[PDB]
Amino acid sequence: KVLLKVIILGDSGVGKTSLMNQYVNKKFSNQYKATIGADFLTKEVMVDDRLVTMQIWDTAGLERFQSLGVAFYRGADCCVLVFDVTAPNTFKTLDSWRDEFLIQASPRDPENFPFVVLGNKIDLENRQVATKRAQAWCYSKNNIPYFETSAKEAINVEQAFQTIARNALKQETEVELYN
Amino acid sequence: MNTEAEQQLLHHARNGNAEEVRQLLETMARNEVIADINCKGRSKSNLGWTPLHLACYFGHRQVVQDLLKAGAEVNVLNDMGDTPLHRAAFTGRKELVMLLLEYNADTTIVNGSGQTAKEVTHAEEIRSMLEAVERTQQRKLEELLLAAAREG
Ligand SMILES: Nc1nc2c(ncn2[C@@H]2O[C@H](COP(=O)(O)OP(=O)(O)O)[C@@H](O)[C@H]2O)c(=O)[nH]1
Repeated sequence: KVLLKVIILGDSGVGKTSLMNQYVNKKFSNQYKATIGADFLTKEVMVDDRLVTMQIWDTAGLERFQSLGVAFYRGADCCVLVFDVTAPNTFKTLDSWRDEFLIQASPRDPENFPFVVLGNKIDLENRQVATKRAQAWCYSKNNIPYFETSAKEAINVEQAFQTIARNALKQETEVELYN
Repeated sequence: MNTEAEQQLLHHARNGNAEEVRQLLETMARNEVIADINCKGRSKSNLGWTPLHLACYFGHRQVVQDLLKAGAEVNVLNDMGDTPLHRAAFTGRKELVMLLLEYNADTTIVNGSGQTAKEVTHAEEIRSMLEAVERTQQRKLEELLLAAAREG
């Protein structure tokens, strides 16, 4: 019935595509990253006694062109911010990814717009971004829920999208888009 | 490019850091820093937005009020064509609209989509406010045109 649009954002190489395929296809593969990346990908899931169809948009196309981001982000219901726990430069950029999304997606209520932050690739060594640091940042931004994840080993992927959908569904129940 | 000062102004206005905004404006007022108050964002996080657009959209009333008190242009346009009034009205921020209307914002301005601020809002009280002012501005404009055309 109800349709949720989900944007996935983050510097390339943080594991956006890999997180998509893990959530949707239960698989660790980033293949065909120029046909499904910069493209939808879909999963019918159940969300609190509501049958949802979730469109998950990968930003891997990631053209500097702001003109793309406007209609691409248009009507997003949730935005998933992803960084590499082992790459500190990808955590510093979360500020501008969130801001760029908000001014281009232009939702009516930005301060309550549902974001989720994924600290991906936690199955590595030399994790250079500290958990407490990322939760500090997330709460700083109006208590964004934060998960550490592994697309490779399938850790907290399903959990995070359960939250994503739930929070997105409390924001899409304000607009209503069934099918 | 943007100067460090006007990058600070865009950042603090977007984030509602009212005291830092006001201190910057006092420095800019005293000509101790180079910074256009109507600067357009030049980064990914703010491209084409003024500090006033940012503070209206994100609902930072003290920032808006200091920018207006400091002389910021109420009718700046972003890349979408929006005025600050479009952003405040779109987000249903009634008091911000009041403030912009109080500093003589033009309500007749059409954005890139063809929409005036009246018609991007979903708050009925804002819509009524903007309809009253828009009709008033429209009548005043039509009489000035009609007069100026009947008489060179
Ligand atoms: N170890 C590990 N590697 C990952 C994980 N997620 C993605 N990767 C790897 O990191 C690289 C980035 O993958 P990709 O999904 O294409 O990143 P994208 O550009 O952000 O979409 C790929 O080579 C993946 O194999 C993860 O959770 N753990």
